[PDB]
Amino acid sequence: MRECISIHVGQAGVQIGNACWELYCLEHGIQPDGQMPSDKTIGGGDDSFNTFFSETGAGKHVPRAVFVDLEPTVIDEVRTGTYRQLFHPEQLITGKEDAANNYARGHYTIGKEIIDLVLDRIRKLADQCTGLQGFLVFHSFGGGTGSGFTSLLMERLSVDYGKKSKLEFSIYPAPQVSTAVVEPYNSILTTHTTLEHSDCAFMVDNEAIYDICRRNLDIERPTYTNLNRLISQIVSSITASLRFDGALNVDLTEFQTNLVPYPRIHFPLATYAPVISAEKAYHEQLSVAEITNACFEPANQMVKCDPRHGKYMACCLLYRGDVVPKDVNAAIATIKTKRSIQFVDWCPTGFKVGINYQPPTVVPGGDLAKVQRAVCMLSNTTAIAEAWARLDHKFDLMYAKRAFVHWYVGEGMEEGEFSEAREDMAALEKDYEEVGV
Amino acid sequence: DLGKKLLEAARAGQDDEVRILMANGADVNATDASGLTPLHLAATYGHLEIVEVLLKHGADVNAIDIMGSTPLHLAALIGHLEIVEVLLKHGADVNAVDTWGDTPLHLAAIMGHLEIVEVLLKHGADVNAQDKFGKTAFDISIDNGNEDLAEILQK
Amino acid sequence: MREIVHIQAGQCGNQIGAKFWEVISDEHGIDPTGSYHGDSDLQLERINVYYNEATGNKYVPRAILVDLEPGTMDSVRSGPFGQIFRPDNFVFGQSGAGNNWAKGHYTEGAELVDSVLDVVRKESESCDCLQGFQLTHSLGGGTGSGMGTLLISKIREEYPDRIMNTFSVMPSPKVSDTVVEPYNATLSVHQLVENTDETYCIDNEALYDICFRTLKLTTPTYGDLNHLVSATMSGVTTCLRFPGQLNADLRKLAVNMVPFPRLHFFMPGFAPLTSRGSQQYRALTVPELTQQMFDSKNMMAACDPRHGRYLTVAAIFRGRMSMKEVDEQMLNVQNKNSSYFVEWIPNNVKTAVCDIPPRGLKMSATFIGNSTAIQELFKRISEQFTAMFRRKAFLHWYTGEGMDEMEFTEAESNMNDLVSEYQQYQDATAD
Ligand SMILES: Nc1nc2c(ncn2[C@@H]2O[C@H](COP(=O)(O)OP(=O)(O)OP(=O)(O)O)[C@@H](O)[C@H]2O)c(=O)[nH]1
Ligand SMILES: Nc1nc2c(ncn2[C@@H]2O[C@H](COP(=O)(O)OP(=O)(O)O)[C@@H](O)[C@H]2O)c(=O)[nH]1
Ligand SMILES: COc1cc(CCc2nc3ccc(C)cc3s2)cc(OC)c1OC
Ligand SMILES: [Mg+2]
Ligand SMILES: [Mg+2]
Repeated sequence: MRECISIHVGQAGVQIGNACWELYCLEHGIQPDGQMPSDKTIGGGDDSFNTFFSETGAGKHVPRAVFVDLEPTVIDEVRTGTYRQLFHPEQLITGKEDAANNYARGHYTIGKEIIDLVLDRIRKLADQCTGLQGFLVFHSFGGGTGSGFTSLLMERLSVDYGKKSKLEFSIYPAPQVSTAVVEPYNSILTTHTTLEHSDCAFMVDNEAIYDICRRNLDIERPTYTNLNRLISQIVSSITASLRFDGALNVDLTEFQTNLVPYPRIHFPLATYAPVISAEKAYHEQLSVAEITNACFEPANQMVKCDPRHGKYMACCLLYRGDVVPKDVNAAIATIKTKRSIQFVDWCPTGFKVGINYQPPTVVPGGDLAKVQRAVCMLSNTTAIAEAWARLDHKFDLMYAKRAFVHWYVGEGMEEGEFSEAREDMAALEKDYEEVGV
Repeated sequence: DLGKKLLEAARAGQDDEVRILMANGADVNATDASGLTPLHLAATYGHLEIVEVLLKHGADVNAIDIMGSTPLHLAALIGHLEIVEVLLKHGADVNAVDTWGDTPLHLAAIMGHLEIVEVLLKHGADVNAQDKFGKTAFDISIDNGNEDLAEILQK
Repeated sequence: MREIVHIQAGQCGNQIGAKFWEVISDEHGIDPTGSYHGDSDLQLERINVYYNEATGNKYVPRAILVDLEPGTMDSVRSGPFGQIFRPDNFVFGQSGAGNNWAKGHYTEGAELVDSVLDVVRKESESCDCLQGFQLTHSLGGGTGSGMGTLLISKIREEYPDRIMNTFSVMPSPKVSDTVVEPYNATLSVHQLVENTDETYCIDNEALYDICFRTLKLTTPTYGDLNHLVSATMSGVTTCLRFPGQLNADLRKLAVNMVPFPRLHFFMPGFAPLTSRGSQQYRALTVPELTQQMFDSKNMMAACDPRHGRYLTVAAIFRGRMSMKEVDEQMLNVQNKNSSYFVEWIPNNVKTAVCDIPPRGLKMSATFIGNSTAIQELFKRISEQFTAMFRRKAFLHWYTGEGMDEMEFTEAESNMNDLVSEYQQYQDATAD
């Protein structure tokens, strides 16, 4: 099989991870203890979902997942929650002392004390694979562990597994739901040191997921759970092609081929539709054309930016549900015409289309209403450079006065790495500038 | 030499030594390196008895050390209320200025000796007197935000 | 980051520290014998932070009581919870410091300091993951000022990878016994700027003005002052002692509150302000709590926030209330006072909420501010230090104990520099 190993780093990664794996089990008919009745396989097999789930001799399906955190408070709830006996116990690694929202602690002082244990555990999962193809890393930009340790992990993984691919699911920080003033620092610091080692990174803007919950789901003050369940819906759409027999994005290397023209600008923009509140169970069922057009309304994006102010470089449409291809081609031709969405003059001006005829699954307990057809548009557009512009502005107001820098220098880090990371980020903004016009 | 014995006796409070050292003709107006007389030292260590004795035996109530400090400056600074009145009863210069431009009102204000501020005020303490920085006693009560002191300084 | 080791030095350190234990014990359900007689369960989820679980349900404060004057021994034990402290954690000398910082930092205090480190070690070796220390002391004395800073510096050498906290009480002529308190304070501030990560400035001039003017107490006693201190020390330690979503620790606070190493003197504030007895302050709305928190009348440091700029802020709401009505009112104050928050530290105001209200009240809000206006407290201490030092008054007490006159001037210049840095970032702009 072509296995994938999901890694979750920090509080955010872990909690988003637990929601994605909750959803996966339901999409595949796996009980919280791993036992699946409708699978003749009892030792492994070669189904489409074996890429994400191992299989013991007793018929238990164990995720190919590792959870890491420098504190235990979060991973301790995984060890006692509904999915106690789902994950590999040895694949739930924790420390005693966290990185205190500090990139240098998660990457240097504190991260060094646990890095070798996480690699050996990953190596354990890797050695149980017959054709590992890469990793799916889940982490936040803001935390000390999500930024520091994750960066440290992506460096070591490039040295050990050099041929394998690496995909990120990054949580772009938002002030409505934040936890530290130094998150701009940690964001710029990890992006610079990770941009070299990642093949494709899907940023999730907590402010965008926050807005969607308040207007499309009618939730006054959303919680991390509302966000995560909604995030897990988008992630599942991206990883579905890897878990079900499909024609579009069948393996990790194809994500790069279809979405990442140039290595450095590997940040595609995700858009998902429809998002309807569960309190509206008898809503009119939207058609392919209505949800295909919804993928271009900026109010449905996972990162806040204006794609109308940027050229497209790639665009993949991932439909899920009762979707007839003839209606998809028609809806694409409607978009290619009435819409003034400009593609770069050097890439194909077409849309790739995958269709998964399974109806979208909603977690029993969430706020999302069951729909019969939904779509997730992955698109690499230069308009996402605005997200780098907002972060770069914060990492500038503070660094101009060298605010909070002493906390990083005192944790085994050179002051020069701030100017390095920022110059590298500046270099990234020009890459998007030259690709556009 | 009895000059030193009277200076060190006044500082310590050795009342009996004062009555004796003076008996042998000790210079009541002796001075140390900095220019402090026995009355300066007595006024700085709350030795009221020695203050009154020295004043009834020729002490210069307005004597000044190298820094221009009169006995009242030190009494106002350290905050010995009784001595501030005795000194004033014997003609202490209530508006004496030292090398830093400070007056006894300035130092009593900075240290928060509100009782001595009221006493100095009723004895003619200049409220427009400025230090080398131009600050009056009232300026100090406003800069430091001493609501109690600012009220007393405007009566 | 779990356990914290508490230390208290001198009459003031043991008095406010003893009150701190009477307060959090009442909130966590502990009795003066150790038995947990509480009803809820959130009182134990983070009890390891300050208490040690021995015997059965017998909890014991992870506290260390130090004082050069033995008269403080029987005093603390005579108090309500005086029997809960570990009796071996009492490290008291025979001769007091007599308000002589030098005695506490160089002579008598140095004889006793190593006896205290041995107690600290035993307490620290019994920790799963120690996160730091916290001290309670006064800056105007000899024991808490001199032996405190000496003990702080000695602990920095031995536990350099840990957070150092202090609840430093500032002297004031309004609540004062000697004019040498600026000497002792200035010499102590010189040590606190180099050897502590966070300091809660509890100014006695502010505590007096609140009692004398706001609470209208004709003659405030220490008990009236300490009622404000314990209330402030209970709010600032809320998130350390109850999980919430933030799971805060001393290090997360320092990283986010202290932009620059030397500027780590926080200006705490409380609301509602009540004396020991009043029951009319049991209906304060959320908008009143919010406004009343940034109000200069509610600061525990005699300083006007409007005369400076906030570097960082950390509001803590307590009680059953609307986490939304808070989030909207906190965003309001950040606009009407928009010019009082530095524009070069984005999103420098964090709001937390804990449902457990303090004893006596149903809703409360605690303020922790890193305001550049705190220079006012230091210029006041400095102006008094200068006035005495320019007359070289009472220097022989200190020099006689070995100290050098060059050491006073070094402490003076350091505070003048500390006021300069505050003025820099108070006038700095983003441009
Ligand atoms: N969407 C989403 N974001 C989260 C979640 N939990 C934390 N975050 C975000 O993560 C950022 C802070 O990083 P964390 O992951 O919480 O911290 P950490 O990775 O554990 O690293 P440490 O600070 O050392 O503990 C903040 O901007 C939060 O908004 C979550 O459950 N869902
Ligand atoms: N709030 C408060 N302040 C105190 C208390 N005791 C002393 N102080 C202050 O602390 C300073 C004297 O320090 P002190 O603790 O007595 O010296 P030490 O005991 O020798 O370390 C003075 O400015 C007092 O106002 C107290 O119980 N409460
Ligand atoms: C020890 O007491 C506390 C510690 C924290 C630590 C966590 C922090 N996170 C941020 C993020 C941004 C900013 C500007 C400041 C901070 S302080 C928070 C508290 O109340 C909210 C506390 O009060 C009880
Ligand atoms: Mg965390
Ligand atoms: Mg964490």
